[PDB]
Amino acid sequence: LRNRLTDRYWRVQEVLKHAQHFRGRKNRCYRLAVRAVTRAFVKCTKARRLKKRNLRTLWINRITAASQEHGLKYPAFIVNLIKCQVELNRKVLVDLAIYEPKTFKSLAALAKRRQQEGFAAALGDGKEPEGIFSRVVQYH
Amino acid sequence: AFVRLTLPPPKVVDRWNEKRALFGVYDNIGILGNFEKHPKELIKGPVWLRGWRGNELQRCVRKKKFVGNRMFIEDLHNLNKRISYLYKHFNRHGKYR
Amino acid sequence: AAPKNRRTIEVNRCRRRNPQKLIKIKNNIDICPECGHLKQKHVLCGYCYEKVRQETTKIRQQIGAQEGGPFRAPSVETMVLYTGEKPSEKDQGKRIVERNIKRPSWFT
Amino acid sequence: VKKGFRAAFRFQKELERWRLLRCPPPPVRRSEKPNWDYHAEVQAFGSRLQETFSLDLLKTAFINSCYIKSEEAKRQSNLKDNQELFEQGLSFSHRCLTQFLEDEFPDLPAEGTESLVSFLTGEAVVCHVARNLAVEQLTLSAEFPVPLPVLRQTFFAVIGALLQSSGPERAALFIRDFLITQMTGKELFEMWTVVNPMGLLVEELKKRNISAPESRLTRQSGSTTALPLYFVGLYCDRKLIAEGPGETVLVAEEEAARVALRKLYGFTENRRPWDYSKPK
Amino acid sequence: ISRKWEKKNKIVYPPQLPGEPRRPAEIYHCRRQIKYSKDKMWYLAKMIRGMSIDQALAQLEFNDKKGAQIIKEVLLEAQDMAVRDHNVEFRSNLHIAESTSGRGQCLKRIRYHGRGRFGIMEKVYCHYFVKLVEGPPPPPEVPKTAVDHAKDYIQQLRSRTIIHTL
RNA sequence: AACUAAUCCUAGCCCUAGCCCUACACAAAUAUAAUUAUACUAUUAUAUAAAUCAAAACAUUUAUCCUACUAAAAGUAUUGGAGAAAGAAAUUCGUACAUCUAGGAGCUAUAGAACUAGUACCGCAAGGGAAAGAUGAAAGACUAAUUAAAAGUAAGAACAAGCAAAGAUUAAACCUUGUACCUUUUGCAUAAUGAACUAACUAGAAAACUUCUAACUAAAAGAAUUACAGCUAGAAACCCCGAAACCAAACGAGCUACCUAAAAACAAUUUUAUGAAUCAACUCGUCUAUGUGGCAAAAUAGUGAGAAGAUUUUUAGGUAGAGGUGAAAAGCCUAACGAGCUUGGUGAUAGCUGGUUACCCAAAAAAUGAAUUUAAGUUCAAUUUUAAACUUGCUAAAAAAACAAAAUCAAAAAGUAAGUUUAGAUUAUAGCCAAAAGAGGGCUCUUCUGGAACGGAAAAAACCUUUAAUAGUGAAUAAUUAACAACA
RNA sequence: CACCAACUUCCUAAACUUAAAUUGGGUUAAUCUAUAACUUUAUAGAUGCAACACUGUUAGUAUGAGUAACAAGAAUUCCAAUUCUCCAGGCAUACGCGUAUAACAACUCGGAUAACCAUUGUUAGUUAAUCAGACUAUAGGCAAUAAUCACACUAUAAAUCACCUAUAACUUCUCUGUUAACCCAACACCGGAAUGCCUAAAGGAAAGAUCCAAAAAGAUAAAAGGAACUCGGCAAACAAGAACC
RNA sequence: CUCUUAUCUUUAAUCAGUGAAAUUGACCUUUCAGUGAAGAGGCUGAAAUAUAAUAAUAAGACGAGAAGACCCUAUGGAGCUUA
Ligand SMILES: [Mg+2]
Ligand SMILES: [Mg+2]
Ligand SMILES: [Mg+2]
Ligand SMILES: [Mg+2]
Ligand SMILES: [Mg+2]
Ligand SMILES: [Mg+2]
Ligand SMILES: [Mg+2]
Ligand SMILES: [Mg+2]
Ligand SMILES: [Mg+2]
Ligand SMILES: [Mg+2]
Ligand SMILES: [Mg+2]
Ligand SMILES: [Mg+2]
Ligand SMILES: [Mg+2]
Ligand SMILES: [Mg+2]
Ligand SMILES: [Mg+2]
Ligand SMILES: [Mg+2]
Ligand SMILES: [Mg+2]
Ligand SMILES: [Mg+2]
Ligand SMILES: [Mg+2]
Ligand SMILES: [Mg+2]
Ligand SMILES: [Mg+2]
Ligand SMILES: [Mg+2]
Ligand SMILES: [Mg+2]
Ligand SMILES: [Mg+2]
Ligand SMILES: [Mg+2]
Ligand SMILES: [Mg+2]
Ligand SMILES: [Mg+2]
Ligand SMILES: [Mg+2]
Ligand SMILES: [Mg+2]
Ligand SMILES: [Mg+2]
Ligand SMILES: [Mg+2]
Ligand SMILES: [Mg+2]
Ligand SMILES: [Mg+2]
Ligand SMILES: [Mg+2]
Ligand SMILES: [Mg+2]
Ligand SMILES: [Mg+2]
Ligand SMILES: [Mg+2]
Ligand SMILES: [Mg+2]
Ligand SMILES: [Mg+2]
Ligand SMILES: [Mg+2]
Ligand SMILES: [Mg+2]
Ligand SMILES: [Mg+2]
Ligand SMILES: [Mg+2]
Ligand SMILES: [Mg+2]
Ligand SMILES: [Mg+2]
Ligand SMILES: [Mg+2]
Ligand SMILES: [Mg+2]
Ligand SMILES: [Mg+2]
Ligand SMILES: [Mg+2]
Ligand SMILES: [Mg+2]
Ligand SMILES: [Mg+2]
Ligand SMILES: [Mg+2]
Ligand SMILES: [Mg+2]
Ligand SMILES: [Mg+2]
Ligand SMILES: [Mg+2]
Ligand SMILES: [Mg+2]
Ligand SMILES: [Mg+2]
Ligand SMILES: [Mg+2]
Ligand SMILES: [Mg+2]
Ligand SMILES: [Mg+2]
Ligand SMILES: [Mg+2]
Ligand SMILES: [Zn+2]
Repeated sequence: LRNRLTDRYWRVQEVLKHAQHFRGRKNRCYRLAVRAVTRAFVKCTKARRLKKRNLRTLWINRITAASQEHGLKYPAFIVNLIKCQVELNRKVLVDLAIYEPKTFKSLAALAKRRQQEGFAAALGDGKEPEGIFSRVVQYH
Repeated sequence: AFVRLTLPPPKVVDRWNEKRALFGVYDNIGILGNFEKHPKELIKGPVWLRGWRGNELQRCVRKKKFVGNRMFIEDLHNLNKRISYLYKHFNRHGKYR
Repeated sequence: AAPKNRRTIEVNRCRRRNPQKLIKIKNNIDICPECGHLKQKHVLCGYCYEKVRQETTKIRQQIGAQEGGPFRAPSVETMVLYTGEKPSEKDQGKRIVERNIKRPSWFT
Repeated sequence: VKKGFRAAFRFQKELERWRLLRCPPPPVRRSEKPNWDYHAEVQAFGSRLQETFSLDLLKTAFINSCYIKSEEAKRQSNLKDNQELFEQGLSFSHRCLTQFLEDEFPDLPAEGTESLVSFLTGEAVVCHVARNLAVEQLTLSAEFPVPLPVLRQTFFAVIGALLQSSGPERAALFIRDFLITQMTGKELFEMWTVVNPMGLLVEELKKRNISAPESRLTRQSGSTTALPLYFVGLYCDRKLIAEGPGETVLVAEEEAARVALRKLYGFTENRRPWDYSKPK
Repeated sequence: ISRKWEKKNKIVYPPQLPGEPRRPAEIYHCRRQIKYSKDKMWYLAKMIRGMSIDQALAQLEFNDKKGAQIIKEVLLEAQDMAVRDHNVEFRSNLHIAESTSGRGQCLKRIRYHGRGRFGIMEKVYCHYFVKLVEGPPPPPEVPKTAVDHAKDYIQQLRSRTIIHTL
């Protein structure tokens, strides 16, 4: 036995420290703990991407609740704000509804009015003056 | 795994004992001595591998030539069996032909 | 049929620590007035019973000596007397057993 | 038995870790531990805060009376206390803090502006602030960890030393930065304790010659269940002044009183943020 | 093998100051090698947990298991040393804080079967541990009342926060 | 707050150097059934080693085994189913450490000898053959301590829901997402092998040619060798476990088969005058149930056959594996005989099964053609690949041919970065599904194209959307099982 | 008349582009040696240089599971004691075994549990001229006629040293076996084991305590019917008989 | 057998003592329809659902141990017979 590995104690502890919060023999038996830890790491990596998608669904759900209190569907509210050159994202809109109820109501009226202007422009045909809020500022 | 619960006793090495101090002296006996002696003649070891090197099969066959006739019965039986095993490995087995 | 899997320590703890398998506590333990040793209400005291049986052996040992052999059962009643006591008239013609020691206080 | 001492050396370190967790060591003051020079540490204290101090004054502040007693007892087997600086430093802070509060909240009652000053000069705030500025490390005393009354005293002595060296204007900035900051996010009544809020409200309304409020039930939900919500609004002259939520009518009504008071004294949540912009 | 239970009796605290509650006494005792299974001894050790010395000795005297007699003798020696060596005033003023069983060193033998086969037999042994603490037994458990249950439920509802938002 | 455990250093060993040996151990006993004081009754190795194995079979043949100084001549002359392989001499060279009674980039209790011991134990015998120990200067100081430390348990059973975790969260569980691991299969598994858990042990080895780094250079090398820039030195490489067999020499007939010698048993009843009859003792084992790790590695409970004979039984001796014995069942020869057992040849051989231990970066297959006692394997082409030299490649491609009435061919241009030659090297040589065109009539072949999601079609290897892979509580989009009963 | 939806693409910071035998390259865990360093490090030279997997080898500990299975006749005045209830191969010799023999003391290991020892330790034991074994004077000469109650009687398989002639010696008891609940079968195994006497005068104990479920095994009884059962009268029966191929 | 029944002994069950074996990737171990390799406790869609023991049945876990048999291959063997 000329040369023998003298570090096996610390190589074992690297795996087992990640398994202390498991239940069963998975938290103390190396041949079992090693299989469980790698499955956990794979799940951890795939859940970094899925987290971002989940939060967007939460934002859209809460926005629909806030708009419907004022009689608006989600597609109408979001689309018309864009046509008014408002570039607030969904994450910040949720903050206003929860924490700034009066400001959110003001935005609700603005989106509704722009929708009405579009309806009038559609039904009326020919050359007619454009809506007050339907004027687009230009950049160069 | 289980590890020592105490430190082993210290090892103290004298780097200036006679063997260490004079290592290498007379390695140039030939060039500085008019070539009366070759440096290989300064080597101490088994009779059959002084100033010579080879693979395991070559070492086994060389040992038999030098001291084969002065060996014990059982030692010689094992040496002969080792030769035949090495012969079949080196001449019939391996990745490369 | 053989087990298809090992049973875990968690499942095993639930089988053998169930309240059905534990030792029940006893409510019928009391103290004996005469000796002060413990007993169950529906059972005789062991310490007090032990006294009586020891005396019974002594009497029977004496009865064996008098008879001297098997098949010697008398056809008349028996009675026991202790040192300092003499048969009464009613005791006439009844087997008498003699004990060296004095009459025990509990024995009447 | 394997050859080598390196694995044995490593394991001794882990045995050290295990022993510490099971038997935590008693606390020790940093002065005892290595890498300590008193003179250098004091100078860095001033420069850290971007303030200039006189070395002789600043050192006196840290010395405490209890420390002197211990040294003499050991001596048998000069110095100079910080008592003078403590009294001066505390006095200015009380006046300076009052001046800040009155300008910000003139309407708020006098008793109120005493509770807040008492709140911001108590052991809880002062001890918490003192430790994070290293005051505890530099203190000289006979007991460690330093008791809170001792720790509090040395803190104000330092402000006193700052006052002498650099004058009032500098110290006012010092109190604003480190003491006034501690009231961020704190609701009024969390720092001032008032029982029977309605009684106080009635007196305050009388002073401005306003009629006593009329309690009414603005909104209601789930009254008969075990989780009811109530909104009670105080109406004055048929005009709404405050509205409050609660579990029960009595609790909700009391809540409306606190809402009203806060508006009167101008300590509302949406009040103008404090101003640290001034460099002067 | 480890023998730490024995040494626990030799701890010495510094004298208590006048303004302090009186510290109760503690006694540790065990019997080491016993020809009995530890699984079986567990049921006996479990029963007397929390009881006073007199109540424990009463229940043991009327149990039919072989382990009951061995536990009783260990209990009697613990009581004797408590008064004699650990400055306990009254014998009756004691209760069982801890009682448990442990595995001992065992022996391996052969068990015969019917076709020239065999099996491995174990002759099993166990330990017994106890700790005696001076004072009346601590009061028993009281189940939560209906009012206590509800108060927890409101506390849970009050703890809620708005999740994943500013 | 601790049980079971764990920590340790020296007992010895291994390979060389040196040297022949003169060790042949009170009294008594022992070759007789050894260890029994005296006569019977004589005492004595062996003709040439074989086979496995290599020749991809096998039949001549197959290094060492089966020893005669180192270095060279030389793997040369010669021998050989002239093939696997085998292999000299003439002739040159050499006094060697030389008290080195000494040494170690050898092992430290699963290592090193099997060894504390050829003991305990197993076998009739030849023969096979283990395990383990740990205080201190002093025990004439009560046997020492040290360690959250393995699996296993205890302290302390459990609480709707699910490969047991991950994103999370004020909050352990509730909500959302998610078809265990290795090997093998067609790149596919809810297929099928393997794993109760812990600790230790347990599997790639050589220098002909090539590339890299130096010395000297028409010469290099410390004698024998190579040379039209060479030559010398260094570094760089090719696994483990597992048969049924075959041969040589011992050991076995206390079981069983048959034989030799000396001995023994057989009541009662009817017949007679006996391989007769009824039926015990005794010998055998028809049929059924129980038993099946059994009381038993072939039994128990009943029920059955013979029982003065070719009967049964005891003691001692004989025949031995190319053999013996056999009222022939290819039965029996010490529980496993179509040919005993043990040791050695022996690390037998295995184109077949299983396994083959740290990280990162980069590139990459097809699984077509040809020969083969070849199709469970191998060699050559073709592919891929690393390095080097230097110059045209890929897509496209007019007319004008050759064909018959889209494959060749490749001017000039344009979009674009590969291609040829030289040197070295393996692995691989069975695919699978979808969509076209045929040919033998749902399979079976041949030919062209595409594929191997983490999104979608309900789950979903092969259909559709998709240029690599990173952090973020940003944003715009892609594919996307559904579609809106009469007259006229 | 739109929205939602893949690291596809853009944005802040970065990056510089598509399963697998095989192939080309940069690092590194551990230990030893040279020279250094001094709470465990540096440059070089080395090697028995790294295991979640071979129905791998050795040791340890779980699961199945406190489960399957194992055992001592009754009362008393007490286990070499008395009496009672029931069962029915015992005593010697040969072969083999080798202290298991007896007393005391122990209560660890052994008996598959206790009591008690068959276990551990210490001390003791089996006595022969008759029972059993071993037991050296020499050389010659010579044999027709079984046994079975041996008479009758036949038969067929044809059948257990003595006595004489000569030579030599001319009083003797040492040596060895002797115990037992015992041997061959891995075991305190429902198995195997020769001969003589005898058949209870010798030798023994089927039930640890309690309860009276299912299923399973063994025994006995059964109305009316009597092979209708089943591959088959297998098994059982108040039957145990007859005939034919 | 129609057509089964009753009793006793052994087993069984409860208490006391001693105490094995094959087996075992991990398990927090449900039903129905669909998908699929005649195949799902674990996948898709629905539904059901406080926690643990003791005694029973044998549908499933392609249930466990099978030295259990049929088909094919190898320039693997052995016994027997010959022309
Ligand atoms: Mg998205
Ligand atoms: Mg459960
Ligand atoms: Mg076991
Ligand atoms: Mg061959
Ligand atoms: Mg020559
Ligand atoms: Mg060894
Ligand atoms: Mg060994
Ligand atoms: Mg542990
Ligand atoms: Mg869940
Ligand atoms: Mg198979
Ligand atoms: Mg398996
Ligand atoms: Mg390991
Ligand atoms: Mg014989
Ligand atoms: Mg015989
Ligand atoms: Mg007769
Ligand atoms: Mg026979
Ligand atoms: Mg007959
Ligand atoms: Mg007959
Ligand atoms: Mg006859
Ligand atoms: Mg025949
Ligand atoms: Mg035949
Ligand atoms: Mg045999
Ligand atoms: Mg091999
Ligand atoms: Mg092809
Ligand atoms: Mg051919
Ligand atoms: Mg092949
Ligand atoms: Mg061109
Ligand atoms: Mg991309
Ligand atoms: Mg790959
Ligand atoms: Mg290794
Ligand atoms: Mg293994
Ligand atoms: Mg167990
Ligand atoms: Mg069970
Ligand atoms: Mg049962
Ligand atoms: Mg049972
Ligand atoms: Mg009995
Ligand atoms: Mg005896
Ligand atoms: Mg005795
Ligand atoms: Mg004895
Ligand atoms: Mg005689
Ligand atoms: Mg004789
Ligand atoms: Mg005798
Ligand atoms: Mg047997
Ligand atoms: Mg048995
Ligand atoms: Mg008798
Ligand atoms: Mg019974
Ligand atoms: Mg009957
Ligand atoms: Mg009838
Ligand atoms: Mg019929
Ligand atoms: Mg029928
Ligand atoms: Mg019959
Ligand atoms: Mg029991
Ligand atoms: Mg469940
Ligand atoms: Mg189904
Ligand atoms: Mg499902
Ligand atoms: Mg079933
Ligand atoms: Mg069953
Ligand atoms: Mg199966
Ligand atoms: Mg072939
Ligand atoms: Mg062949
Ligand atoms: Mg052959
Ligand atoms: Zn009494």
